[PDB]
Amino acid sequence: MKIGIIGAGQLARMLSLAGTPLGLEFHCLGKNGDCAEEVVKTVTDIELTKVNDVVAWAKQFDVITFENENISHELIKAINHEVSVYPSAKAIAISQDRLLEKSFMQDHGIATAKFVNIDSLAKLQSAVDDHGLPAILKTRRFGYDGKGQFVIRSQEDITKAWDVLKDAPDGLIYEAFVDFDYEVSQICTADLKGNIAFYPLARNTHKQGIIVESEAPFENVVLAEKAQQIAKILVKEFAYVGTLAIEFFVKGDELIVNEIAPRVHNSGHWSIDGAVTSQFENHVRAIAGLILGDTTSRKTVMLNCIGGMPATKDLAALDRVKIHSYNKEPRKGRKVGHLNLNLNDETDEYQLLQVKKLIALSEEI
Amino acid sequence: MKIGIIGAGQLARMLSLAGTPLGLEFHCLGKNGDCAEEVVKTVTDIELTKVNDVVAWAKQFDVITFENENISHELIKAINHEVSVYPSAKAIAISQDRLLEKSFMQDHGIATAKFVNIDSLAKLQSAVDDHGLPAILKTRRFGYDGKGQFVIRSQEDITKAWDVLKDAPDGLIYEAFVDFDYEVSQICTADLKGNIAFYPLARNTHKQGIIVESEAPFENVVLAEKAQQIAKILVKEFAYVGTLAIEFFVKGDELIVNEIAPRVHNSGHWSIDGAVTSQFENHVRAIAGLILGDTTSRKTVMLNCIGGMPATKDLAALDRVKIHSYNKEPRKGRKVGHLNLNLNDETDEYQLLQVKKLIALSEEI
Ligand SMILES: Nc1ncnc2c1ncn2[C@@H]1O[C@H](COP(=O)(O)OP(=O)(O)O)[C@@H](O)[C@H]1O
Ligand SMILES: Nc1ncnc2c1ncn2[C@@H]1O[C@H](COP(=O)(O)OP(=O)(O)O)[C@@H](O)[C@H]1O
Repeated sequence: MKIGIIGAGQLARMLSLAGTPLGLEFHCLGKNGDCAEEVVKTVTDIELTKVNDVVAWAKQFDVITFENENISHELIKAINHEVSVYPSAKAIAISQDRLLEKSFMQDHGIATAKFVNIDSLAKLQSAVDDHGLPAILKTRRFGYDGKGQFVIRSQEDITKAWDVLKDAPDGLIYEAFVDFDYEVSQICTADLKGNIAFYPLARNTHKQGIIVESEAPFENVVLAEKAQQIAKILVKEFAYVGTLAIEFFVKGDELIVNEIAPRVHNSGHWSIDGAVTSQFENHVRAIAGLILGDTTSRKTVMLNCIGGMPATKDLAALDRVKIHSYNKEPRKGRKVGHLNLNLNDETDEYQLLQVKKLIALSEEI
Repeated sequence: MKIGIIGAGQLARMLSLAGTPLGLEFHCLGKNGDCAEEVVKTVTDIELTKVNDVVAWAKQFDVITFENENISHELIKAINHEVSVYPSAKAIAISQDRLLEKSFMQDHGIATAKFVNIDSLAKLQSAVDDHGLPAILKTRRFGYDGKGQFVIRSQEDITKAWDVLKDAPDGLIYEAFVDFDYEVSQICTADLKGNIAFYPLARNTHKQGIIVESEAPFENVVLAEKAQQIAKILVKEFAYVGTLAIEFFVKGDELIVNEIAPRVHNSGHWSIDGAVTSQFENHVRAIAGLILGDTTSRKTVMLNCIGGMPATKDLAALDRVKIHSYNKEPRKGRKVGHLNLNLNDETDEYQLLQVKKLIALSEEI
């Protein structure tokens, strides 16, 4: 069976690394030199605006998936008409737009931050009057790792935020600042029949809008049950197939949905070395019509390499650390790799302190 | 760093799968369509007899290794003159010839089967007179999985074995039949400085000359210490760098060396899902000048897929089995994949019985 992936980034790279031992053949749509090229059969550079050429490319394979949900859902709708695409176009359209995303949660009694669609300066002032400060003005589409946003701390920032983002295509959205204690994420995989394989919750640490550390399992039976019930709602309403990610705010014993990602997620990279079946192999198993793998997990921490990465010779000296270099070009703010480590004894805690000092010397956010 | 591998088979395929997350770039010498092609950067088809063209190919990369020890050690000697090759040419020359292999063991007080070089029919009769029957006449070079041999059960088989193999290039060798209870293998990795990372012993099961099942760890402190001391001798005498494999016969509490393989070995495929660092990643770490990874292991069984492989849909139903299809063309006697499974509880034993019944329906030896 041949699997086509829209995008040739690190997520497609690790999808192929996990799925290739299953006997599957992988092909990517992307530019030559992208980090997935050396682990996939072919890479084809086609502008996504040429819908007919993308469909003709997709029809060479048995199933299509994607690594970036910001692509046109009409393109996915056109591809899915002739070759199956997972997950669905409905999951893309709702996930790629913050307004539609939070409107969906509200329509299903799922708690999120207070949000208002922003289409004028007066609409922004009314949202600040109703739901207070601090707050954040975000673009509805595109923008990642905090880019394309303006935090409103005072009344003077209202007109400044509007001036920057007023002409952003596809609109803006107001978000009230959430009083939360910490952040967790729920990652799961749904097969063709709707069966869901759940991973334990992962507590995630952000640094300037980017995720830098993820630790699993996060033990909380109350929060885990509510997160799974939220995931079951999304899987059913989306007719979802593949790996799904939901990021939460935690305030007390109550969960607040931040955003969802209809794909394998950064907060699940721990599962490569922490679970019997990683989020990547199970996403591959899901879209290929296979039964999902067992997801029994052990305590492990993931550390992101942003901007730069410690020397492989320095990382290899900590012989328990599992190295996952993406072979990407180093650039400030860019995710170039991550590091996993099972935490069992004090030797694990010792190597964990040394690898964090290495990251601090190479990290550029 | 760029790593060149002579050969593009399943061993090179899994070397690249294990080393690519380390940030390393892999290139193979082999035919297009070999199963390592889709996971390596490039594959180049060069006849190994064209020594100058192979050296020019190898000089594009930072270090060279190989997956088949039956290649010319003079070729490796020529390549190593201009770009480092691991393991050494001395390890190749001794391992690739059964006579030189057993003569080496005898020169270091290492027990093997009784062996005599065979260069005439009278020499074979004298070996049978001295060391009895049953016995096996083998080619010194080439021939694998039992091919190119003739078992001598009676006096009538002496002239029959000689007639078949007399004109075999590079000679023949007599071997006395070993009275052994079972078979184990010792796999280890030596870095550039001579440090050895040891894996636990693996008990291996053969079926008609081919290995079909490997289980680790095999608990025997007495046999394990002797196997490690034998490995240390080979690593030092060979100036060895990389993963090394030694297969033993076991009769009581004493080890009898069967053969050695200067490479990653079939009896170590369990380490992909059983060890913190598999034999493949550690072979890559060794030749790349990196510090080896921790080799803490858990109980796991490997089952070989020979001739055919069970349907991926059938294998995926046993969600704890780790699937390793080589994406090779099915043919009687050919290794097309293997399956690993951690053994912890009775659910593991249950899925183990079901996967063995699947293999019996697809296996063709
Ligand atoms: N409404 C909010 N209230 C408080 N913090 C927020 C809010 N929205 C985002 N954040 C912060 O930003 C991080 C996530 O950024 P996000 O909005 O997901 O960026 P993007 O969606 O562009 O990837 C979170 O870890 C959180 O700390
Ligand atoms: N001298 C011997 N005595 C008993 N059994 C042997 C002997 N040599 C090989 N065998 C059998 O053959 C198997 C290994 O085959 P081998 O000789 O290694 O083939 P090749 O070297 O061509 O791969 C072993 O599992 C063992 O059962």
